[PDB]
Amino acid sequence: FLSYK
Amino acid sequence: SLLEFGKMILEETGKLAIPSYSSYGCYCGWGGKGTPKDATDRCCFVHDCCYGNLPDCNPKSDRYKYKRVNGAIVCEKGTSCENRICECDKAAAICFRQNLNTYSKKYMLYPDFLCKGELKC
Repeated sequence: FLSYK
Repeated sequence: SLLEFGKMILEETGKLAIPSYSSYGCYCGWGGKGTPKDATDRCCFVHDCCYGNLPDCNPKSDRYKYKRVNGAIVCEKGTSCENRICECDKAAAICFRQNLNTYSKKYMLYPDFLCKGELKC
């Protein structure tokens, strides 16, 4: 509950 | 979405995707130009290409479910999009893990202005 891209 | 992808990254790398991978190199973030800085950055480049091949979907927003069987990530059947998005994320999370030995702190908080020139997928 925590990746971008 | 970033929720599912972030979860995989933590499970596979032991690091919180944000802020660990959200500002890394030229491709781990929102940017998308220049030559990837290293292996980890190439993982993000590839992830972008994977997402770029899901025109009929909403990679960043669409929510999907996944499980872990025998210690490995398993994308179960949902919508075609949910399955494909899951696979793109799975491949990248594992890529990050496989390349942790070359993850370099110097590439964190990397300014996009240092990244220019479109690179073909």
